[PDB]
Amino acid sequence: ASLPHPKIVKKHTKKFKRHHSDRYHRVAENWRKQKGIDSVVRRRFRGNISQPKIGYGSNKKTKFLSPSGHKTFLVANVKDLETLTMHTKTYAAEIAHNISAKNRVVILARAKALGIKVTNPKGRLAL
Amino acid sequence: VLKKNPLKNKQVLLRLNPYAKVFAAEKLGSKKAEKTGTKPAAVFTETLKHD
Amino acid sequence: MAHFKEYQVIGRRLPTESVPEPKLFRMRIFASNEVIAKSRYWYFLQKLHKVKKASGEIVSINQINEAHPTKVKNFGVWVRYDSRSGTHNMYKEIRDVSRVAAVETLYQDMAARHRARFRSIHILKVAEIEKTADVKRQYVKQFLTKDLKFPLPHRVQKSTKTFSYKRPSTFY
Amino acid sequence: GKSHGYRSRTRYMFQRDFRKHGAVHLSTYLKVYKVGDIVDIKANGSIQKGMPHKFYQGKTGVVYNVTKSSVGVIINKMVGNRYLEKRLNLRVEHIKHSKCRQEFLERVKANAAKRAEAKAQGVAVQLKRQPAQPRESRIVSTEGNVPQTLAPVPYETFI
Amino acid sequence: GIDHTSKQHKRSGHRTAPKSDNVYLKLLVKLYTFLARRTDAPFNKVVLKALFLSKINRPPVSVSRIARALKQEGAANKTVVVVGTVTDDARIFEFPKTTVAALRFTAGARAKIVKAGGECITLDQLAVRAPKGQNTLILRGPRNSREAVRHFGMGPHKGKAPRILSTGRKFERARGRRRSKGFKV
Amino acid sequence: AKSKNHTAHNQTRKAHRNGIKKPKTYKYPSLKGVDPKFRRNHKHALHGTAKALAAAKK
Amino acid sequence: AEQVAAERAARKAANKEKRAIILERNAAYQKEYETAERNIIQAKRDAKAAGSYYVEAQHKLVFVVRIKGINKIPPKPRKVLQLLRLTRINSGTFVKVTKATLELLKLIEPYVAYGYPSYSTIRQLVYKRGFGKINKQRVPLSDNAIIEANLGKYGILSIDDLIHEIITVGPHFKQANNFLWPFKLSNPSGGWGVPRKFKHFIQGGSFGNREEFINKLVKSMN
RNA sequence: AUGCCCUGACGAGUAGGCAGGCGUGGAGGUCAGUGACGAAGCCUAGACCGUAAGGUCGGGUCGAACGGCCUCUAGUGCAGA
RNA sequence: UUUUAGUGGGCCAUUUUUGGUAAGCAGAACUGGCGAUGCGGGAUGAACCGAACGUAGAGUUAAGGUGCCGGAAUACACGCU
Ligand SMILES: [Mg+2]
Ligand SMILES: [Mg+2]
Ligand SMILES: [Mg+2]
Ligand SMILES: [Mg+2]
Ligand SMILES: [Mg+2]
Ligand SMILES: [Mg+2]
Ligand SMILES: [Mg+2]
Ligand SMILES: [Mg+2]
Ligand SMILES: [Mg+2]
Ligand SMILES: [Mg+2]
Ligand SMILES: [Mg+2]
Ligand SMILES: [Mg+2]
Ligand SMILES: [Mg+2]
Ligand SMILES: [Mg+2]
Ligand SMILES: [Mg+2]
Ligand SMILES: [Mg+2]
Ligand SMILES: [Mg+2]
Ligand SMILES: [Mg+2]
Ligand SMILES: [Mg+2]
Ligand SMILES: [Mg+2]
Ligand SMILES: [Mg+2]
Ligand SMILES: [Mg+2]
Ligand SMILES: [Mg+2]
Ligand SMILES: [Mg+2]
Ligand SMILES: [Mg+2]
Ligand SMILES: [Mg+2]
Ligand SMILES: [Mg+2]
Ligand SMILES: [Mg+2]
Ligand SMILES: [Mg+2]
Ligand SMILES: [Mg+2]
Ligand SMILES: [Mg+2]
Ligand SMILES: [Mg+2]
Ligand SMILES: [Mg+2]
Ligand SMILES: [Mg+2]
Ligand SMILES: [Mg+2]
Ligand SMILES: [Mg+2]
Ligand SMILES: [Mg+2]
Ligand SMILES: [Mg+2]
Ligand SMILES: [Mg+2]
Ligand SMILES: [Mg+2]
Ligand SMILES: [Mg+2]
Ligand SMILES: [Mg+2]
Ligand SMILES: [Mg+2]
Ligand SMILES: [Mg+2]
Ligand SMILES: [Mg+2]
Ligand SMILES: [Mg+2]
Ligand SMILES: [Mg+2]
Ligand SMILES: [Mg+2]
Ligand SMILES: [Mg+2]
Ligand SMILES: [Mg+2]
Ligand SMILES: [Mg+2]
Ligand SMILES: [Mg+2]
Ligand SMILES: [Mg+2]
Ligand SMILES: [Mg+2]
Ligand SMILES: [Mg+2]
Ligand SMILES: [Mg+2]
Ligand SMILES: [Mg+2]
Ligand SMILES: [Mg+2]
Ligand SMILES: [Mg+2]
Ligand SMILES: [Mg+2]
Ligand SMILES: [Mg+2]
Ligand SMILES: [Mg+2]
Ligand SMILES: [Mg+2]
Repeated sequence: ASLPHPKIVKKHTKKFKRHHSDRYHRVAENWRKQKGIDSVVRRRFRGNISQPKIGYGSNKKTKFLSPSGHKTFLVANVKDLETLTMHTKTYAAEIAHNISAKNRVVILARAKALGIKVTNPKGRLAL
Repeated sequence: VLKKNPLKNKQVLLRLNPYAKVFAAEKLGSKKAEKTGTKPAAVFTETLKHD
Repeated sequence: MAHFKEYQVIGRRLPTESVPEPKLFRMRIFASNEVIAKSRYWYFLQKLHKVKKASGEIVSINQINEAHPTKVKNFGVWVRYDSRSGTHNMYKEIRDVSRVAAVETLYQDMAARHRARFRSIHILKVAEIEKTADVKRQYVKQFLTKDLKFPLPHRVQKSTKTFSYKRPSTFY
Repeated sequence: GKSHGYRSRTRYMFQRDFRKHGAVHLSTYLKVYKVGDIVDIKANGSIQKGMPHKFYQGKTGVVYNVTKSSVGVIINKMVGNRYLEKRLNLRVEHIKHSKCRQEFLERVKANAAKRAEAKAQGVAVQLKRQPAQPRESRIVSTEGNVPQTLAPVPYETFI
Repeated sequence: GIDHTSKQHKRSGHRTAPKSDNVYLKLLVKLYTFLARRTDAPFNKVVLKALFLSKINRPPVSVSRIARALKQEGAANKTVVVVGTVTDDARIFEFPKTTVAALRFTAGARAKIVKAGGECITLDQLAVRAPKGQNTLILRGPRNSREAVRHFGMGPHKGKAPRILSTGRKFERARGRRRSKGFKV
Repeated sequence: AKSKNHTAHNQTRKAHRNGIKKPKTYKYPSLKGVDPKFRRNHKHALHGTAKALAAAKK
Repeated sequence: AEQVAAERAARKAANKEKRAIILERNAAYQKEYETAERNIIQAKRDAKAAGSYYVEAQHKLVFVVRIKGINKIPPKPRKVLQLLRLTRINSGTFVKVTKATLELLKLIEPYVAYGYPSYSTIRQLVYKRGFGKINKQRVPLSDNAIIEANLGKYGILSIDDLIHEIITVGPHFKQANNFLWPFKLSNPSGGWGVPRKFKHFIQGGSFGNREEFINKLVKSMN
């Protein structure tokens, strides 16, 4: 298990979708701020979407922590994985997406031997 | 780290004001007045009850 | 203002060098509190004398209670009021057990029958009418007849439930 | 069209103040002005030379220069969002001394005098002015002064 | 809501660090930050603030200005501290015995100071031999002697040097600059 | 087309954004417009005083 | 030889000396308050028995509360509210009564409720909402030593020394009152009374002089 | 030690300014980085991190290249014309 | 102290005003506002009342309300219609 952290409070779990991304396919869901002179979203009329602002930011004790309680670390190989040896209560190894399956077996074996929690121990496994 | 109100919290009311113990022991907040019997003048009562 | 109180207010007009010991003017004021009473005191002294609150002082304010609060009394009230088009002097009779009760009834009555506000009304005089047949108004005179008794027909009983099971009655 | 001459809107400012027309009395010409004295500006309408502009009526300034018949006056004038120093060349009939600088100088002399009698004995004499204070407790007698007043008055027209 | 009198979130308007990425100047700032916090000498605070300053806010101090400051009464044996460059001066022929602590010395300035028997010192050696700024004399070069300051506040009746590329007759000596052609200024 | 000729509206609020400045007086003002004969004699009265305080201390 | 056992004990002895002084100061202040109020009651009684009228000394302290918010204030009342440090609604400040400040209180009259505070309200205000101004930074009181560290030059040693200097307007009222941060009061817990606040109290609203009813108001807001 | 910690106050915003960041093509350096045991791309009301720009992972499809960090550079970010 | 952006069409309200029979008309003065600004109330509304806004929680309020739509007394009281 990880360190004793306080209960993680996210303040806004919901994705900040762009205005009218539901309405037009050409308007992607990626957040864009309205720069319109008569934009009800920009003028913050009641009943409209929330805008991302700094008050929603996470408490710095729990920020970047997963629900497990570990900061994630992207790992390509055994040498990258062993830079987390003394940090197994603060860090969990993410295996990179482009690692081949036979190297994933080696990384998972080393991380089980070292006690490193792995967030994705199931990619590219013949299961 | 945390402001404790005096007039609640008797411990903070004794940290401030060491006379808060003596005030309570002599009770000093419900003490009897001297019982004098001074009477107002007839000119006062006449003016008070005047039309 | 549901409980008016009556106050004697004595004010002075502050002693200068030419006049030590000035003349000590006194008023009876109906007000909710002593602040309104002193305010009304300076309001009426700036109408009678050449004085104002900056050049005068209050030397006394006392609440006058009713001498017999549980004796029924007939009062004549002389009142000056502003209408929407002028100023009128008015005499009314009010039957209560107290002067401030009579004055509260007067203010409610003046607001009801004349749409006169508190700011438009001067109480010129409240006097207990000492003898019967000095009572001028016949809405007061009907309550001074001998062995007076009346019923209250159509008694409406207050219900605390929404639904009633009985089809109620207004007997009395 | 419009009109913005030197003496525009000066119909009443440079008028000569009922039953005080004619010649200027001579103490006006025998007052002595030193550099640094604080003077008031009020233009005499009967002398047209050395005459201040209408802006400077009622303005109070400092003598910086003394000449044959005239003194120069520093006046602060609010031009936009700042103050500019203006130098004026005014004859002495448009000039009088400020009585405020009299009153403050006798207060300076009084302060020095009471500080001397505090140095003689009794230090901390408390020699600043104070604003008007709330009055203390009185006892008001009712001796030939029984409080007797009537009520508000009925309305009568008296026309 | 609040009726704010001052502007909210207002930075001080003062450098609290040098804008340069000089590692050695950061080491000097670390040392003098420590001294200015733990010593309560006003010299150390003044030197830290002067270490933050920009290039035109640290003009060079000439050795003739150093020698003139050393000709003050009681200031002959003081350590002259220049937070900035010390330049040479060929217009002075006598140079006194001195200890000068500076950031930089030019080659001529270093040669003149050590040829007069004196010593050229850095700010860390100044901090070691004078941790409280004992027996020091801070010297600053002339700020408004710069060429840019000539053109500052250009306007009528200012006498403040128009921004001009070529200078002579035919370059702004006519209408607006003499009574004969129009008006003067 | 016809428009708004003139108004002094908002001008005092703009002047109080930086809050109308007094002109920062100094000891020793300039001799601008001070009488030239007084200035000429003031030059020599200060020359002689510089020499008098030079000889007083040396 | 760090001398913890004797440094702590010498500091404790100094603490007990300071607490003895604070105890005798507060006993003296309690006797002073009691004899002042009983002498005013007996002066009223003796004047009535002599047929005179005892006129009380006019009040020297008011407590002012800003009761109107931030928007749409004319500039001269806005300046005077900043000068009395009433920069937000339900801010409170003790004010020494002079002519020079009774004409400030006439300018800000439609925006504030004021009146004459009693010892009970000054005591409860300073114990519950009392904050100092110390490099400025709004420090809660909660200790007599931090009061003494800024007001000990004026002979103000404790929180009741501060309360006494406020209520009896002493020579260092200006320093004791500017040291207190403006009181950040709540809304009144029972309400304002008065269905409409922004009339005069004489006319059935809230603003102006409500001479001794300010005690009830501020106790509801505190 | 543009680190860590303590204390206090504050937070509206068009036009506009300034800051700190996110992303794209290419360049120098590095991770002796990833990869036909599957690079890139693409799809995915599956997951994780970031206030957000975005980043990461899982599954499908695919078949040859492509990433992180430190810097450099610009033909570098689209809903409208 | 230097440097530089945008702006140089304004409009509404109280009070003082000019022209006009007048105007949601035209033109000034002082302040506050809208523009540039959401929130609670005025059913609705650029400007009115109240109050100006980081993200939350609890409490108390303003203005406005409390038959029902609608949260809150078909309250209490004196009359008038
Ligand atoms: Mg999120
Ligand atoms: Mg988002
Ligand atoms: Mg598109
Ligand atoms: Mg988008
Ligand atoms: Mg925009
Ligand atoms: Mg819109
Ligand atoms: Mg729109
Ligand atoms: Mg009144
Ligand atoms: Mg009627
Ligand atoms: Mg019946
Ligand atoms: Mg004219
Ligand atoms: Mg004329
Ligand atoms: Mg005149
Ligand atoms: Mg002539
Ligand atoms: Mg600098
Ligand atoms: Mg040059
Ligand atoms: Mg230049
Ligand atoms: Mg050339
Ligand atoms: Mg030439
Ligand atoms: Mg030419
Ligand atoms: Mg045309
Ligand atoms: Mg125009
Ligand atoms: Mg105007
Ligand atoms: Mg402005
Ligand atoms: Mg301006
Ligand atoms: Mg104050
Ligand atoms: Mg002060
Ligand atoms: Mg407050
Ligand atoms: Mg309640
Ligand atoms: Mg209300
Ligand atoms: Mg109101
Ligand atoms: Mg209101
Ligand atoms: Mg705030
Ligand atoms: Mg903001
Ligand atoms: Mg950022
Ligand atoms: Mg390219
Ligand atoms: Mg690239
Ligand atoms: Mg290359
Ligand atoms: Mg294969
Ligand atoms: Mg692939
Ligand atoms: Mg593809
Ligand atoms: Mg989809
Ligand atoms: Mg799949
Ligand atoms: Mg193929
Ligand atoms: Mg191929
Ligand atoms: Mg790859
Ligand atoms: Mg391109
Ligand atoms: Mg392009
Ligand atoms: Mg776009
Ligand atoms: Mg666009
Ligand atoms: Mg298109
Ligand atoms: Mg700019
Ligand atoms: Mg235009
Ligand atoms: Mg119009
Ligand atoms: Mg708009
Ligand atoms: Mg616009
Ligand atoms: Mg608004
Ligand atoms: Mg409302
Ligand atoms: Mg509404
Ligand atoms: Mg309506
Ligand atoms: Mg209003
Ligand atoms: Mg708000
Ligand atoms: Mg309901």
